[PDB]
Amino acid sequence: SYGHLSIG
Amino acid sequence: GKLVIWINGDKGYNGLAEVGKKFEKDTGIKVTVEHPDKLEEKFPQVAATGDGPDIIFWAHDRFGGYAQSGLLAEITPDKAFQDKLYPFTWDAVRYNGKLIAYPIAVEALSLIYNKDLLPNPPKTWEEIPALDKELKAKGKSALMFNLQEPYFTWPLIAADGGYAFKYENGKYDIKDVGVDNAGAKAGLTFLVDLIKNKHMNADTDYSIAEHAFNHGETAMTINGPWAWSNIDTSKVNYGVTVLPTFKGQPSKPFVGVLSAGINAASPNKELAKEFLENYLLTDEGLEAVNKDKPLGAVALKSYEEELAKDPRIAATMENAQKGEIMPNIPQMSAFWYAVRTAVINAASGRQTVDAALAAAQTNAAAPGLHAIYGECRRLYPDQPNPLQVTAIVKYDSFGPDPLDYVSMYRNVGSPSANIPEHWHYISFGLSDLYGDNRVHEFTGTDGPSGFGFELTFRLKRETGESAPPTWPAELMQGLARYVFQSENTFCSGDHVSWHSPLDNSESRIQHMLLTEDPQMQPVQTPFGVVTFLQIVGVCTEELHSAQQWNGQGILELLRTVPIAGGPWLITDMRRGETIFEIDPHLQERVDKGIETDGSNLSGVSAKCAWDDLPIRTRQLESVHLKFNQESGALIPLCLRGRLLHGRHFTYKSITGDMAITFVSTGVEGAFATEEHPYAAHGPWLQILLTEEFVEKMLEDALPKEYSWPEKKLKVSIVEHHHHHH
Ligand SMILES: OC[C@H]1O[C@H](O[C@H]2[C@H](O)[C@@H](O)[C@@H](O)O[C@@H]2CO)[C@H](O)[C@@H](O)[C@@H]1O
Ligand SMILES: [Zn+2]
Repeated sequence: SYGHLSIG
Repeated sequence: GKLVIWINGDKGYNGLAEVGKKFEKDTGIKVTVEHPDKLEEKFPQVAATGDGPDIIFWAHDRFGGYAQSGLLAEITPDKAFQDKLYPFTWDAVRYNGKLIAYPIAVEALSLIYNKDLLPNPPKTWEEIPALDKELKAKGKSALMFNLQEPYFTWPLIAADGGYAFKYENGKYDIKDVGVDNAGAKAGLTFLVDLIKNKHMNADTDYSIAEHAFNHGETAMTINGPWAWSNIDTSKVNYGVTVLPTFKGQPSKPFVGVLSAGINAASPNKELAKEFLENYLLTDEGLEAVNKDKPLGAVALKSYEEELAKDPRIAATMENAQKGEIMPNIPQMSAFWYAVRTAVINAASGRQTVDAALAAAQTNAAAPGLHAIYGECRRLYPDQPNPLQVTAIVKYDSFGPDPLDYVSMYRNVGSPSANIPEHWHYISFGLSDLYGDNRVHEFTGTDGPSGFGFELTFRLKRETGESAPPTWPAELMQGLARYVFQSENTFCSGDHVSWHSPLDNSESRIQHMLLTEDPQMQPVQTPFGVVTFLQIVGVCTEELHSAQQWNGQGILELLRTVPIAGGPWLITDMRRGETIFEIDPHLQERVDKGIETDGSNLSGVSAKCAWDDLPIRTRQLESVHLKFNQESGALIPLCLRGRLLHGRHFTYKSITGDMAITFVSTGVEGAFATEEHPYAAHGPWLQILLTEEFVEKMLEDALPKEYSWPEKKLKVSIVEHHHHHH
């Protein structure tokens, strides 16, 4: 239900 | 009803079985004596579910733990009964002013020596290397004893001033641990030195040492009373004597009190009380058990008087005298696991003495770590001391790596389930390991421990791979760095765009999804709950599919395809095709999902912002929103995918404290009215959009600029957060 983008 | 009793396998369980038979004769209630392996570990696991034994036998040091967990029924002996036993034995089984077990016997390690091979045993440890030379000349060795249990090496460690917990104010200080002081380092270094110079072997365990001694192959051993029975049988002319001194100081063995506890869940507490008080704890019963395997210096005075004459018991008590009684506090188990590993790694040379004892010192006072380790022990009983990636400088001192340890296990999988063999990575650090606010805010038993989860990863094993690769650890460190920087917790179903091959090879696996670990069960610690989120490598297309639709669906689709995961969702870095290229029809189902239910994505963390054309609550007539391309590509999803369904959508900036919640008409909790669409409580901004405005918006190369009479939107291409304070 949640997104995390380009964390690295 | 019934009586089930658990006692350790090196103890006199047959004599106890005889006592149980007498109880059956007289009372008619059957008594089953069992000696399962690692009973001290299993009991707290099973007792909570109510399938533990009626009685549990062990040294007192565990019982305070059990007692703290409400696993032990309070024992209620009258004064008359209490008079038969020594007060200090009762003291040993006393916890927070309550009696949690019946004391059976005093135990202490002694030096056992072969009189024929060695008529005059050494008074000092320093003598032994020289002695080993003499004995080796004639094909013998000086000393062999169990090196796999810290119980046996502790007397040497403790000799020059090592200690478990500092006894102060009538109480134990959980912050002051004495395993990495000079004396401990000295003792352990000496042990390791004995091993280095080939006077002992690092792998030596109980049965090996016992065999060696009983066959006259080694002149000395270190053991407790229970061992004598087998020696007696060996007809070796042996003596039991005081342990050797080290640096002019006596070996200080931890004195243990063999005790019997009653399961809190047992419906036969009365039967148990009857059996324990009126059958076991008598001269004849205790004599029977002692006949089988010597108990040592029993707690019962009447039998104590009879057995004290024995110089073996006298020696036991001399060593007992020179030692200290074990604490029974709940943390002891953490202490024992910590020291066990250090002794093993130090002896094997896997770690230096200093590194090992520093690690043990830190780890003993670390409940969350101990708790996670517990779950790991449950999952992998076969691998007590797994290879670990350890950060040289810990994050609390601002080492680069927020994960203190990463454990690597070999998981054999299941060939019947057609789940291949793989490496299982488990992280330590995202949760609260220590609870002293060195990294995390201490929140208590309720709520999440640290961020409330740890990362796991399952990597396809190559047949040529002898050991697990370490790069996934760095991958996890990267992930953790993000979590700490952004303050964003991970949940099952979330996705992670990496845009790089995870192993940095030519692999097409450039992205990650997160799901519940298929084996690791969540754990309760004094610092909160820890769940375990497994990482699943995916392709860009699959990520896009997860974004456009939902994580759970894509995950299941990935489960149905074995080479892409299977039931346990293992990651294969050499995988060359997406599931959509492998099974075209599947695509149809994503398209089946999006069309009927839409998107699952409540919100996303990305580069974004908003502004006027900081502090306070404000309503705004005009608004100016800013996105990156990546987050920008989700705007169509934000509108059609969720707003149309009376749902909200939230963009959060990782860089700032900025946030934007898109809202439709018909939502609840919203302060945004149709009359006053745009309002903010600070960096948090809510804008209410009408489906009308949604469709026109939907219908409508950077910077790419969108504009309206009430609002402007651009797409375009400073601050560091540390720890979880
Ligand atoms: O080695 C760790 C272990 O130490 C003690 O265990 C002793 C036990 O007390 C004796 O009865 C005998 O069985 O030797 C054991 C060592 O193998 C502690 O009692 C125990 O809590 C701890 O894990
Ligand atoms: Zn800090």
